Amino acid sequence: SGPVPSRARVYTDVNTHRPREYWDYESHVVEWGNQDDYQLVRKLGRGKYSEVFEAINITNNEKVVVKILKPVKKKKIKREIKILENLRGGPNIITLADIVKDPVSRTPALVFEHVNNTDFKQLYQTLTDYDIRFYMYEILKALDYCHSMGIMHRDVKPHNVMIDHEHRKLRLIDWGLAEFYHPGQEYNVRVASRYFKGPELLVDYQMYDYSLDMWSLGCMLASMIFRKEPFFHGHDNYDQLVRIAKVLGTEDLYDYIDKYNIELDPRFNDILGRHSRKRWERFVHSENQHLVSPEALDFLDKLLRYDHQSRLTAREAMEHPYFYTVVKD
Ligand SMILES: COc1ccc(/N=C/c2c(O)ccc3c2oc2cc(Cl)c(O)c(Cl)c23)cc1
Repeated sequence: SGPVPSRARVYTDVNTHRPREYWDYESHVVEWGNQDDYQLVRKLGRGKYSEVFEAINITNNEKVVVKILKPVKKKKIKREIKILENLRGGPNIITLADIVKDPVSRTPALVFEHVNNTDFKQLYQTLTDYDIRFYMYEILKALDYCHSMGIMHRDVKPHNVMIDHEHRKLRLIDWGLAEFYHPGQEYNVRVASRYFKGPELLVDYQMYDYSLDMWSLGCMLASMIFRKEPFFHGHDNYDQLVRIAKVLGTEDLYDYIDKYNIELDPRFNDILGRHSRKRWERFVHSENQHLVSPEALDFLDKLLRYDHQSRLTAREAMEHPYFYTVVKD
């Protein structure tokens, strides 16, 4: 009775071999800077958990980004800080430069390196086939790094990938939903943005792992090579799974939930239907064919699999022939 357990197939026990303080973020003691070192310039955005500003370090005229955390969840605050410090210096991980106490909100304000980002809505319309492969490889470097450090991002999406296209620089940002992977642990399924939620989240399977990020990455790849953003455009979390099933088919979906002894929410009875798997060539047309190759479709197919245990890992993905044409380092 109940779901079948699952474990990551890589980096499974990295945290249990760590000192407790590495992953015990509740015990972390924050070292504070001087908030008056930074002057806010303009607000860049606001979400449920933070407000983000362009700012200047007034001690050396340096551009920085300041993320003022909202006082909603406090252990979520220590979690993000500890993860950012643990991952600092890793390939294409945003660098946390300082932590100050904002005088107005009385909450932590995170100071990050600045990236000359262009909005993905404008940038993805300009990317060549080579650019897509290049930036995909850069994202994979960041994902393999954090996974190898025992951390899943859980909010991979174009909005959380800052790209300075003039300088071909990429940073993975917003670690507010990131979590330490502990084998056998049941996690909250209310993570990631709707269009990038893995099937495991949508069927309410809690014992997921780093492979969630690889589904989200596959969703990004599909939107880039097919020029369709987002690729799976659900109107809610239930319709999101139906949209996936209209592409991947319902037979493999039922095989997936049967393998883990998962029972679908009965509200899917009236909306899921019966769908064959579609060949990826259905989504190729004159406006995206220059972005599609046999290698791209083979890669995408190995990311967008219902069974989280069957997806390519970040390291395996970097070995894929899709990246043979990319000059590295
Ligand atoms: C011209 O319009 C723009 C130019 C740059 C621009 N840069 C945002 C930016 C950054 O350069 C580094 C880190 C973050 C940024 O936004 C974030 C949000 C969250 Cl939530 C977060 O955790 C992090 Cl680390 C960052 C945003 C708009």
